[PDB]
Amino acid sequence: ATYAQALQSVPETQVSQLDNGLRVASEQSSQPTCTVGVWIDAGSRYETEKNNGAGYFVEHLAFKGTKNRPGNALEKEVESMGAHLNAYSTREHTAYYIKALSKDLPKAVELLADIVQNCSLEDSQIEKERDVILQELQENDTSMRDVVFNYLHATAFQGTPLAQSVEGPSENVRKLSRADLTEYLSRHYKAPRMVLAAAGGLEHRQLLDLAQKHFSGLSGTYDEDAVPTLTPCRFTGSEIRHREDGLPLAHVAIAVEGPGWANPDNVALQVANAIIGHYDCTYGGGMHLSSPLASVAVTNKLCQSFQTFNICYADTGLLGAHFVCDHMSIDDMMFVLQGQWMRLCTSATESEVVRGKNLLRNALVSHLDGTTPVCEDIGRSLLTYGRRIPLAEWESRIAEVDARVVREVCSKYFYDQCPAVAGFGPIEQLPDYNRIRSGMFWLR
Amino acid sequence: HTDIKVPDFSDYRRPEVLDSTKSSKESSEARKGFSYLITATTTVGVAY
Amino acid sequence: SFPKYEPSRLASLPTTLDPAEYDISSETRKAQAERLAIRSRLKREYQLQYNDPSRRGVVEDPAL
Amino acid sequence: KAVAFQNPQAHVIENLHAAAYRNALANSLYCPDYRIGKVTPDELHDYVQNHFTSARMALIGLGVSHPVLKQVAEQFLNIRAKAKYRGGEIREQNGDSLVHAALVAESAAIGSAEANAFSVLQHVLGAGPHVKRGSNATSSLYQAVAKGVHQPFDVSAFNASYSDSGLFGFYTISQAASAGDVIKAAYNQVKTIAQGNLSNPDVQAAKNKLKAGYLMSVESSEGFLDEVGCQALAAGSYTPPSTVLQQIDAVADADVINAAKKFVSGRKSMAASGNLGHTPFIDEL
Amino acid sequence: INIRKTHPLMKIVNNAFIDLPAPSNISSWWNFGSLLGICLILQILTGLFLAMHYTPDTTTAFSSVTHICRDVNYGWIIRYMHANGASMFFICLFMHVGRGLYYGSYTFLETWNIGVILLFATMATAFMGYVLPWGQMSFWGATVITNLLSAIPYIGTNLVEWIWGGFSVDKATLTRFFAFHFIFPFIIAALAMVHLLFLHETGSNNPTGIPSDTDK
Amino acid sequence: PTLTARLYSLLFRRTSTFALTIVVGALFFERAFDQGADAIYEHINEGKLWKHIKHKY
Ligand code: HEM
Ligand code: HEM
Repeated sequence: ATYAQALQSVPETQVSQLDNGLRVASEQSSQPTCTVGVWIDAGSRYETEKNNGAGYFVEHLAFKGTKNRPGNALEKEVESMGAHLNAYSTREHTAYYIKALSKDLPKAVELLADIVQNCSLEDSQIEKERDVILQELQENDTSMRDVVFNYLHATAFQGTPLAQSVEGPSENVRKLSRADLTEYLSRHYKAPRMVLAAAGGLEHRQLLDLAQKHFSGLSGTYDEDAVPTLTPCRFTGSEIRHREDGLPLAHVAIAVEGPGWANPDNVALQVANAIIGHYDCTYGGGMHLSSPLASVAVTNKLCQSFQTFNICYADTGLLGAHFVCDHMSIDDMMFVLQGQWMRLCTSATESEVVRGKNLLRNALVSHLDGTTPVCEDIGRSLLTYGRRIPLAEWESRIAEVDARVVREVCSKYFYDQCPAVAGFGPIEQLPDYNRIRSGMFWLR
Repeated sequence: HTDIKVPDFSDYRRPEVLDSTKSSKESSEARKGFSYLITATTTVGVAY
Repeated sequence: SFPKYEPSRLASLPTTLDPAEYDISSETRKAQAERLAIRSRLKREYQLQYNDPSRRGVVEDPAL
Repeated sequence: KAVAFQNPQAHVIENLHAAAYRNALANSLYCPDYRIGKVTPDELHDYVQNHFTSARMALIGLGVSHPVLKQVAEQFLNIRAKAKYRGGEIREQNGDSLVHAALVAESAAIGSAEANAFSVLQHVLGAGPHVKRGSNATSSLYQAVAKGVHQPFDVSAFNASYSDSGLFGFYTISQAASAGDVIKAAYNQVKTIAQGNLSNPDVQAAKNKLKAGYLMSVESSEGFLDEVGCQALAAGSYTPPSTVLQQIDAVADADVINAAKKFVSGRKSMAASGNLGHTPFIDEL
Repeated sequence: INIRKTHPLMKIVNNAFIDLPAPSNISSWWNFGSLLGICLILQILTGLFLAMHYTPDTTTAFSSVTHICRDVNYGWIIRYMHANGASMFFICLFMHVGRGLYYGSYTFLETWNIGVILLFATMATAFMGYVLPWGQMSFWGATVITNLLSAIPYIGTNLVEWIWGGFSVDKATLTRFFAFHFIFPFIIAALAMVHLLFLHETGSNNPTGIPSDTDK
Repeated sequence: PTLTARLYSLLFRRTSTFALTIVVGALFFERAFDQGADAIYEHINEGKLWKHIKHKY
């Protein structure tokens, strides 16, 4: 019992500041399994046109040999102690992390330091990995949901560098030199911006001392003060439609403005997307789901799937919906989705907000379990928010939100906004832009 | 497929939205109000 | 706190709030280095043909 | 059924299980192709009244207290074979430019040090790539075929443990007209491993691999739930994971080479699928 | 889902006037169908108020039209609007005919036949309404055109005696023409719906004549 | 331009508020515009109508 009192039984993340400027943070939790990770603010947003896709290429060549343990000895030690190496990169973040055991922590931090600060590139490496990325683009031209997200960011952040792709275009990939790689490595693998964070059964002193013995000596000064700095860009609102009829299903992504990070409208719109949420076509209780979009869509056989969702970047983002449906069903699914949005805008009752609170709490707690997602929580917390936000804070911000504030926020950020439609597939029936906009503001 | 870039609409954009670096939140109400005010004056004339 | 200083054909945009001066890429460092080099060489040619004690006439700028 | 089986590996594993045993373990999880729209609820009633008895059930609680659980169990829940090996193969000519070949003998049931020997053996042989975009410096099968064939391929070992029987083997994805080389190279590697050419630090490395995998299946409460429940039904007695690892690394390569010697000694079964123009049958091996 | 595709009136209207897939490059000349429709319903309205203020007899006709143009207020603009609305009707009508001849839209066969039936109907309506004011030009145009109908031998003479209602242009001819100038535009409106029916079935026409079913 | 933005925030956000806005606007401009139109029509003659010489008799 006493769910709030049980939420006070959650440990706190120690935050400390290595003398290079490096943010280190640890959550000593109650398990023999540890996750140690590095989160780096070097996405794709910090790039030129000619450095497009350099970061993806770096992440490929992050694990392929260094000046210290050349060639494959990195991987050999990983498979020696049975380490579990993993990495990902987004448009705004880039992370390398390691799932391992409570006792190999000095050797794992040695591995991670040799990944980051001593990455070295070679000619056989650059040629072979250029061939590898040509294989990966040519075999992920057909990853359809990825193509839809590419189109959505490209059409909603036109002109600004946020519309660049994570891999870069092909004609910036097949001609990169090592010099531009070294420039990117030099200009974005810097000490103060990045976070070393561990989550598991280990004390903060051990982590601080190992970071002192290895991360003393990466960086701290730029190449003649060529400081990368954010620009709060502009959300255009448009549609790009890729008519390609030889495909079985059609994908639609509809999106509007992102609220940002530090505003609490972040949390309230996450409550609205808890109400709307996601349906996939493989459920039980299909005729009786509480989510009204999925209830109408199942009973009238509209869509294969939807996820109705949030994405935030620095002072911006895409608040939106994705749905996949058959080429003779797009219009009515579209109509019911705008109907759900406007019903939340003007006629938000109380019980549906209570259901949103239940869904958001359960999704938040279920997302924050397992050592590695909690370490990713801490990494994105100390990057964006600049602190590990506690979950009693999330309890406070949930309890400080009722039906009135929800319909206020959705009247602000949805009602008669200029959307962005990225449609891919057989979408000749997908309605024209003016009737989407006329479906936004509704007279009735 | 990643080489899908938009051709730039700098010939067509409004003077508030020619800046591809300033945010378009505080530029929204005036632009939408001006379009809707032209629709309103049209509706006034038709109703007369 | 401020409507961010719309420019004109008369009101110059001052040195401070560009805001292009804070996105220093390596290309701007390269351009500022070469621009200083051009100004260096032109002041060198000018100063040597400016301080000649035998030089009676004017220095005869090709720019003008 | 269509949504689940759109991954090829579900069809491959199911055709291997339909090739595995001669009996009820060859039945799918999924409904078969023709029964969709033919079965009645009376089998469902009878199936619940003869298999969902109180004598067959494990109730696990996390986040609860003990006596609440015990009382609601005592108020509501007081309401009341021997599969044989088969031998053979199943070929699934389908044509996706991806030869999927799983090659499996019969190994051991759950809960034996023999089964632990098979597990440390398959981590010696090959498993999931521990490095993202990796090159598998330790998976010796991948070593032998990367020595052999310079193509897109992927080789991984395979354990299907059961309460009574078990399956050991491996699983290979390759191109169409290059699969015979891959299967022969990997099988000659398994031969020269089962000869006895397997060393002690490799044994310790695989011990640490299996210890890592077993501690990392039970990180969250879900895998913890999975382990505890499958134990408490499979055995009726909880065991801490630390002493499980102690019982694991108590073994040596004695049982490992004995069990790999059983596998090369074992009468093979297999399942292949895809464009199979150059596929070894059994006899080419 | 949506009342706009469940309610059966709105099924026909939503597949006629809302979600109608016209091609994308319509020029100025395809407005004239809607203009003919609007001219027609304005004709019907102005004629209705005219029919409320009019006494049709050869003794009384010009007296009554004068009475409308003086005493019943705004009836002067009702009269003038009916006359010049017939004028703008025929200007828009020859533009619509000329468009259909010009851009090769005359391939749509039974639409085009329905068109020619509509053209004769408008000509008959305009003729009879122009008889109606019962003035000098009215009278002699009437006598000329009726004996032009009598030019056909052996039945057409008796046919003209029949459509007279008399042996000359009499009061009976005046009320026959009043009744038909009333009742024909309703037939024109219904056949306009038939014209639009066949057009929605067969498909519209772009300016370039290209089969334009890719850019609706 | 914010005067048009605050006009959007006051009178163009809601539907029935927009309708009542154009009601009040059409009525007041109807009154004042008919006054101005009759003023222009008398200004363009100033000596020809019946009203001024009917009251100066
Ligand atoms: C069914 C609806 C209509 C009614 C009830 C109607 C009624 C009348 C009446 C009472 C008149 C005599 C008024 C006058 O001539 O000063 C008239 C005149 C006339 N009508 Fe119609 N009319 C109708 C539709 C049309 C249509 C569709 C046309 C063709 C566009 C048309 C063409 C004329 C013409 C040309 C005149 C003679 C105008 C004149 O000489 O002043 N009418 N109509
Ligand atoms: C009673 C008068 C008539 C009316 C009210 C009328 C009305 C219309 C309307 C509303 C359209 C559709 C316009 C569009 O889609 O842009 C149309 C189309 C058409 N009409 Fe008529 N019509 C009339 C007489 C005629 C006549 C006499 C002809 C010639 C025989 C004709 C031939 C056509 C053709 C060919 C089209 C197709 C336009 C295209 O897609 O190019 N109509 N009409």
